[PDB]
Amino acid sequence: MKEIYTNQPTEDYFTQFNTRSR
Amino acid sequence: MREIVHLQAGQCGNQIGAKFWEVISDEHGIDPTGTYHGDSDLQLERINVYYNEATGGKYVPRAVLVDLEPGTMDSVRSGPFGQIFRPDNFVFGQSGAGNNWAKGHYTEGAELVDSVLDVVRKEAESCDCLQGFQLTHSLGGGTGSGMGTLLISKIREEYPDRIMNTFSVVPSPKVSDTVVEPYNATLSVHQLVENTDETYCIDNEALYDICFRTLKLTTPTYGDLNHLVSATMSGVTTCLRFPGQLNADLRKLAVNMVPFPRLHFFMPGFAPLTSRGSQQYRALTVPELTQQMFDAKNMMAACDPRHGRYLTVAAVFRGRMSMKEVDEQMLNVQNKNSSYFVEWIPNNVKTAVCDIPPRGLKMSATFIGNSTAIQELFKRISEQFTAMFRRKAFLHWYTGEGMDEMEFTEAESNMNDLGNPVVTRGAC
Amino acid sequence: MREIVHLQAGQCGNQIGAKFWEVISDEHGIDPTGTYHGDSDLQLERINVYYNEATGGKYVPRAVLVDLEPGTMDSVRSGPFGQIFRPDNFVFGQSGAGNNWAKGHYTEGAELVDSVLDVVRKEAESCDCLQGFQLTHSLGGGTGSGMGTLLISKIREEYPDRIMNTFSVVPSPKVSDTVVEPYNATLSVHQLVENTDETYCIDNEALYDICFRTLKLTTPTYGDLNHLVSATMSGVTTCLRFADLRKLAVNMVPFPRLHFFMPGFAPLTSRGSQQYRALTVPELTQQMFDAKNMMAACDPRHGRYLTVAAVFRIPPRGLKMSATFIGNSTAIQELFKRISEQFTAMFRRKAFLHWYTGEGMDEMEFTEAESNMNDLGNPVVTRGAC
Amino acid sequence: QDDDYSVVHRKCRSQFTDLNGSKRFGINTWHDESGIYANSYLKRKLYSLTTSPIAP
Amino acid sequence: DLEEDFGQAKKRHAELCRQKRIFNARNRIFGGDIDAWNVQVCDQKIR
Amino acid sequence: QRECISVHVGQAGVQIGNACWELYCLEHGIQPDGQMPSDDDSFNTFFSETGAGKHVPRAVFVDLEPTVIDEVRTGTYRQLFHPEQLITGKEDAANNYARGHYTIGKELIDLVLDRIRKLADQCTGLQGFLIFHSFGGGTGSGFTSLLMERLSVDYGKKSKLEFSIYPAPQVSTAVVEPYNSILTTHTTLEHSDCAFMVDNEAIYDICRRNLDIERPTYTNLNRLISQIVSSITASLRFDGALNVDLTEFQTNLVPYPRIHFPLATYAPVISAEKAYHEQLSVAEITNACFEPANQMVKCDPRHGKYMACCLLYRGDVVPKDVNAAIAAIKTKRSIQFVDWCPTGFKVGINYQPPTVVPGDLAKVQRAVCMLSNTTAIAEAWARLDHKFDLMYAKRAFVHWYVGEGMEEGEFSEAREDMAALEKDYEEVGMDSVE
Amino acid sequence: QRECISVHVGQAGVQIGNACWELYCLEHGIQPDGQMPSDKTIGGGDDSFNTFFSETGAGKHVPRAVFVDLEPTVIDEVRTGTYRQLFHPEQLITGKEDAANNYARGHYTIGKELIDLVLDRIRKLADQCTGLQGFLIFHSFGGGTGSGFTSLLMERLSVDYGKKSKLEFSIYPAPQVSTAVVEPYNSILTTHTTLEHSDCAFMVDNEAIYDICRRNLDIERPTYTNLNRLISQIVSSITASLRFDGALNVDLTEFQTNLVPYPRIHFPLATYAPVISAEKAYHEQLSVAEITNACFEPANQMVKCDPRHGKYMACCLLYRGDVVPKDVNAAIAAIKTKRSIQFVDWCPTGFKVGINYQPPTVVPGDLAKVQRAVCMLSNTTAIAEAWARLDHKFDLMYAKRAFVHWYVGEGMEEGEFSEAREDMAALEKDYEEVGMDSVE
Ligand SMILES: Nc1nc2c(ncn2[C@@H]2O[C@H](COP(=O)(O)OP(=O)(O)OP(=O)(O)O)[C@@H](O)[C@H]2O)c(=O)[nH]1
Ligand SMILES: Nc1nc2c(ncn2[C@@H]2O[C@H](COP(=O)(O)OP(=O)(O)OP(=O)(O)O)[C@@H](O)[C@H]2O)c(=O)[nH]1
Ligand SMILES: Nc1nc2c(ncn2[C@@H]2O[C@H](COP(=O)(O)OP(=O)(O)O)[C@@H](O)[C@H]2O)c(=O)[nH]1
Ligand SMILES: Nc1nc2c(ncn2[C@@H]2O[C@H](COP(=O)(O)OP(=O)(O)O)[C@@H](O)[C@H]2O)c(=O)[nH]1
Repeated sequence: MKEIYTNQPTEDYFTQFNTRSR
Repeated sequence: MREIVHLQAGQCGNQIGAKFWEVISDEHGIDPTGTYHGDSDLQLERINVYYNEATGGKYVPRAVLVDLEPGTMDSVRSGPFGQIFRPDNFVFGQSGAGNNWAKGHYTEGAELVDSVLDVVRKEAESCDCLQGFQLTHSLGGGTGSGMGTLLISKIREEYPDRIMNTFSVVPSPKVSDTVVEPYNATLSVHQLVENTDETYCIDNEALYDICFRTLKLTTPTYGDLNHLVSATMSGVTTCLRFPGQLNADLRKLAVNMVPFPRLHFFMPGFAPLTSRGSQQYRALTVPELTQQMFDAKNMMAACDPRHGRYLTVAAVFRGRMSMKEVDEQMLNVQNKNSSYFVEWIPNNVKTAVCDIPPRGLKMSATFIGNSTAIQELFKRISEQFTAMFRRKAFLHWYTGEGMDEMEFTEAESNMNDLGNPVVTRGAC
Repeated sequence: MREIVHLQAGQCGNQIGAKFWEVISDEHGIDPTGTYHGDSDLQLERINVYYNEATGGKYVPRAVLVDLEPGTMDSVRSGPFGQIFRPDNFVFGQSGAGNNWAKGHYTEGAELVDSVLDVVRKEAESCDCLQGFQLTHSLGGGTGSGMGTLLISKIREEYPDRIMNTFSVVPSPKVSDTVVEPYNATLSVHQLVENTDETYCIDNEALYDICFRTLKLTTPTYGDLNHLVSATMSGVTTCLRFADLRKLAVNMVPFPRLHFFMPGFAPLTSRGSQQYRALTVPELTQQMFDAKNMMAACDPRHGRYLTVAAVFRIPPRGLKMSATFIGNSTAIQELFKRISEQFTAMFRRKAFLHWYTGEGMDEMEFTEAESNMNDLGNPVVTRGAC
Repeated sequence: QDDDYSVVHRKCRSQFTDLNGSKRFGINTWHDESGIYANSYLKRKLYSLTTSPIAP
Repeated sequence: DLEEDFGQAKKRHAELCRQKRIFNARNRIFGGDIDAWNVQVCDQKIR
Repeated sequence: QRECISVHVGQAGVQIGNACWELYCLEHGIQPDGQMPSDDDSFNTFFSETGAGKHVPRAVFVDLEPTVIDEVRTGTYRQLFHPEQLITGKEDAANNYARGHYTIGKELIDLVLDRIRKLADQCTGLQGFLIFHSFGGGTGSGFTSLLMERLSVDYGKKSKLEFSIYPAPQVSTAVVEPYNSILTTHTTLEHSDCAFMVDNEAIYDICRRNLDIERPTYTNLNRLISQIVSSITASLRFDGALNVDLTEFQTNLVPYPRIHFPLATYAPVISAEKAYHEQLSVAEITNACFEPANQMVKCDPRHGKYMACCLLYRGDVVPKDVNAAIAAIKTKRSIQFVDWCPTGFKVGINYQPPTVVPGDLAKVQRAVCMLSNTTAIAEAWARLDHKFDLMYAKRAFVHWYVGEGMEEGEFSEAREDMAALEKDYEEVGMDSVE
Repeated sequence: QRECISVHVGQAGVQIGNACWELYCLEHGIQPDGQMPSDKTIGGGDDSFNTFFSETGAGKHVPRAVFVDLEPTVIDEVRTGTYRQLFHPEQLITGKEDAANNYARGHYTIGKELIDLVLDRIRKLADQCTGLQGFLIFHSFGGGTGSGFTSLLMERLSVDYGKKSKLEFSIYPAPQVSTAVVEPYNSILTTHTTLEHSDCAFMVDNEAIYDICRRNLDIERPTYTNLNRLISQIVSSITASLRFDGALNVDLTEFQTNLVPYPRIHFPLATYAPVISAEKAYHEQLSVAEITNACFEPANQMVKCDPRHGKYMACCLLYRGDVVPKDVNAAIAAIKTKRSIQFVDWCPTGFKVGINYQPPTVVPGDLAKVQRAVCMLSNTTAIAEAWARLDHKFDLMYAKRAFVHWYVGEGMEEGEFSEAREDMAALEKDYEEVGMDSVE
């Protein structure tokens, strides 16, 4: 239960920052 | 079942909605072409909230695109999720707002507003039980302010029992991208007061502030700045799109965060926000989400909340997580900070917890803060408007388009007339 | 559970605390990356006294690392156990203290104390039962003096029942790496007296006395000195990691004003004499109580031992039986009286103080600081002669 | 001979101040906040040699 | 249809190229076409 | 869709038009033949697509005297311009506002208006007109004034930008230029929606100091003016982050209708073998525009009051850096704004870096054009007022006007309203006290 | 980040800057093209040039200096010779007429043709600079431009830039050799007009470097280059702890606060150690005690004033190379026990120790390769002798008014001499109560 109560951010969270030039 | 019609007006609103739709399309599972390819079943349970059905098992946004210049329509179409919107919903005019509230509220905006109301009726009647409307715009500048407020007034007249949420970008003290931003904001706030139910004031200075210290991005760009607001929007409208425990929809948020009707100018927030190089040094759990969420450097409006008492607080958590821990943490923050919460509204934090997190995470939190500290924004814009209306400069455009000198005084007096209750509640 | 928030002021305090975090990470089993790589399960039993948990079993020091110059904290990150601290705990100033007390106490330091108090509160909230804070600073110079004592004042105002352990590096008799260190030390001992709960005076001349006359080193370094300081710190705080802070302060501070302590650490042997050592309890006591292993340059034979502690040691890694001394004696009179004459000599002709009066201070501040520092003296002459 | 260019002791690029990003090459969408200055390798060596003066 | 595909391909390629140009922080803050500057210096000297 | 019509009047107008249209042709890709080799939409604002891939400019070249049009009709761009666009008279206006406005203007006004009407008919949405002229010669004063008088009554709702060469405070080239300038600023005050003015001595200083040209000429001056106007009308040519329209240019400069005389400056005017040594970063290019030596008139903005500013950034530029440069500007006490316009900045950004004609300016991926409305322009007004007062004290050259046909009181009345325009400038620039 | 801006005034300042920027280029890795070799730049991350050199595009490393002279040809060797591509030509600022050894022509008449452009270029240099550590003004107390334009620069920079530090590196006139005859006039005028604007002014004498190059360098025919590069090494050592990292770093603010007892006294003595001459340098081991004894020996002082005719107030020692900090503590113990070195009776802890790890770099020339060095700045009362000698010289000139028509015709009034002399006499009086022992 601890292994999913912990929150480890994955690449799908850092791949949404810096995606457009505007 | 419930529905929210998405409306986006102006350059800022269109590019913010061009993002809100990409983020929620990756949340639900819709490809750029429009049909669904995902991983789990419950993504299509409540997909008829923001998406209307189409043929071949594809889904289109229930969005209305409003602008008075055909320059951002092409950017929205050429964007990533551009070939998903209804081309009939791409309503636009071949003219120029020119950053004038007058040319959005009393001139060609008032000519295009009938064709806008046409598709607004179309998408709001292709329903069975509507919940409301969600308009994204910027108070500083034309189109989004003027046409946005005219659209708000007509829609609120037509459908009064449904909610009107407005995600609005307000001018910031630090940097201004338009010299008539005080005029536009002051003329738009008066229409925003006695029409809408939930305004979300967002400062670009605060967004860049988060991007420089919280996100630690090297090049914070406009797509990123709209993406934080998109994450806040998707966090707010979550309990009505995915199942959860103690679900709170937008109407329950309205009734628990608007104590008296005019005081509804919220401060949005979003707090699983960590930099990549500091990702492994963090411990994202319930205290960390509430901790960064009540931290007064993640507020997307530049209204500092330790200079004013919180009236009401909403926390919509995402991801499945310990209800007792959430309740204990919300008791703990109220017990620790007793001077920043008003005494006549006891236990003034509302809690929602949805089971399904946003993508890239396991746990998340979205903040809605109705506080006394919103008075700084209106005092600041009032100071700018008095300084630049004292000489009544930048005003022959408004008198030529058809405004009157009494209307500016009425808008200024109404902004001060909202500055009065927000300090009476702060001083009991 | 009990925990300690470790704040460190200045270049000197930053390097001392960097070596402190190195020796504590070696003591508990934390690699420079941060992952626990140890051999005994008792090391993780009470690890939550200096290390906050993170995702994936990453233990991060509960440390706030301050310096008004934006170059020392880069060196702290570039150090060996530099990739262990939080990056947001590295609060800094884009200026220079410049060896000035007012430039840490009534200026930029007082503009940055808000952010440091934010970070210290930020660490103290995410905890259960905080026993005390732990500030490492240099009594001379800027940052550690001005900003450090302002930090102590605000932390005492906010948290009133938490023990302040301030390891202060006092000026030396023989040597002086600055010139305004009597001004800084005399202006900061005043704030040390009525704020802190346990002041540990550590002097570099006494440290070199230990490192040369007993350790037989040939080229002793600043890392060597800070290692001795950090070993003394770990011996002080080992009781709640493996007589705690409250007990030591209660049993060792008789009257509330006098609490300046002589530190020491004495399973100490040179490499040339280690193989002939016969480590026992009487040997540890003889290596302890003798006035060659003192860490503050004031001779205890000149005064009377008021109160004495002895933390005997899970031993530190690589050793068999260790022994940490903390003692309040009347010999600490010498440390204050040697620099009181420096301060009155540099103040009688009214020099070096235009760059204290230009920042927002007055003339009477120095005189009142000297007056109450002299009034510190009569409680440490009366008990030396009943 | 005249000189040996020693790279051991010089202040490298600040990981904490001057964070406009125009000091590290390539596309870097996050600020460099992992401690690995371009003088780490040529200094961690000296550290390996450094000895602790308790039971050496 | 084909002309719309050509236009959308042009916008996509321009967006990707501008991504790779303005997400490069050093070249964005200070930079220029040094080859073009050399050619311009040669042209100025020739004239 | 977003077309605008260019009207070049006089010798200065024609040669600035030559520089402008070669810059436009190199910007988009239209050959001197009039045929794009590559084979978009950006060729609507300046060009018109006639069949078989032919691109005709949206310009009317007017001069009452030949050979300045015949140089164009003989040179490399003879097949580009439609021959009915280029309009000539038969008599030189002879540095005479009377000749340009009262007798030899009426043989050409009907033909010029017919051509302009055909151009406006070949337009869906007309953004406005760009009238390029000078405050010198008789054509560029009188015929420009008469053109604005006819355009105001026939096209009243459209926008107008004047690009005029104001006389030098010191050097100039004629003895009648103060008279013509006083006569024409009073007729183009009420008929120009926004009027940018450039000064030959200031462009001389910019070319001699920044471009390292010890002997600059009119080709270099008009190419700099071409770069300035192309940086102005760029957001309605290509796409960007903050696209700002011609009505926004008109908006965020004028606080009052009579104050529509901003000053344009350009950034990177650097000279190839100086760009190796400076960063040309956004902060630097914003500072160089506010520096009181890169101004395109010989006035000091330090002796004045900045009313408003529009910054027009072209190239690889980020609004973060734009905001940082604005914040760096708003702390200096030398650039002292008025107290009734606190937010005194408007920003615009487009993704297209300026093209390079083979010539003087250097290839840069960052540029900004500054359009700054300020009170420092009263000095440049009043010096020509002083010259006009000295000559009109005993009525030099007045017989030419009054024998050509224009009444005597025009001089005094134009001088009076110029003094009124001054008094308006100080009345606006003075601070609030009640 | 920790940048400093250099301004080199006059012919003296310009050739000083030539030597200094040659040493900066050779130490910091930058070629005389500006481009750094790829091996020298450690992964493109060696920020230890940011205090002197500013990165532009194309890898160029343009210096943060302004070479100002009122008269040509001296800037012209710089922009024609081997370093012509390093400096931006707009950094180099040149007039067309000399001051002709007139403070009046350097400050009042020909100063206005260049003061606006030099201040504009200093604004430009400070623009791309986030934290300005200070200005370094290198000039002489001799020539007319080096007095007058220096004084006007101090006035303008103090009005515009009141919160930033200013260190002068000035060439004091010598007791015996001299280069001109109006030299006492220029020195006395510019000391008064830069006293209240200079934050700290280090002075360097010619005959002392004459003696040092003849004695410790074994070279009997050096020139101004061999004299001049020692000043380059001293500036490289004073701003060294904010270029490289060491055991005890030290900032430009720290030099002031540990060197300047009273606001008027800001005239320290610069001394340098190992000035040894290659075939004199392998024979001694040159420990920290030896290099401290070299600085405190009253023959390696670089102003011709003998420190035993005075008392030290504050000494800032700056060590570079393989220097052990408690070895230098043991050395300064012996220095304090030595009796010929006498301190004032009110500053017992009169030392500030700064340690930098980076060894001194060797340019192709006269100096030796050594792994230990020290620059010692002593603020002492012995410089009243060098003051009073020029006081005597000015008295002998002004008794009957030689060369005064040149100074009064070029804008300056008569009473400027009288007020400068009164301020100098007040400063000389101030030294007496500073030096005299406390009796209360
Ligand atoms: N850039 C540029 N400026 C010019 C040119 N010709 C003249 N000017 C400036 O314009 C001012 C007057 O020139 P014009 O008004 O064009 O003279 P004009 O139109 O031929 O008038 P007429 O001789 O009567 O036909 C002069 O003071 C010049 O400074 C030119 O060819 N290019
Ligand atoms: N490092 C160094 N110092 C110098 C050099 N040349 C001169 N000095 C000092 O400068 C003093 C006088 O020369 P300047 O002050 O430069 O004369 P100036 O600046 O040309 O003044 P004007 O002749 O009026 O233009 C001499 O006494 C020298 O001690 C030099 O080449 N290098
Ligand atoms: N968050 C966000 N803000 C934007 C974006 N684009 C523009 N803005 C803001 O919107 C403001 C001006 O927009 P506005 O004048 O209202 O556009 P208009 O409605 O078409 O006239 C500027 O100050 C920008 O800071 C965007 O993509 N995201
Ligand atoms: N034990 C120890 N002492 C140090 C260290 N670094 C500096 N010091 C002492 O700190 C004193 C001067 O430091 P200081 O000027 O106060 O640094 P600041 O606090 O940043 O101004 C010197 O006398 C040193 O003896 C260290 O790493 N360990």
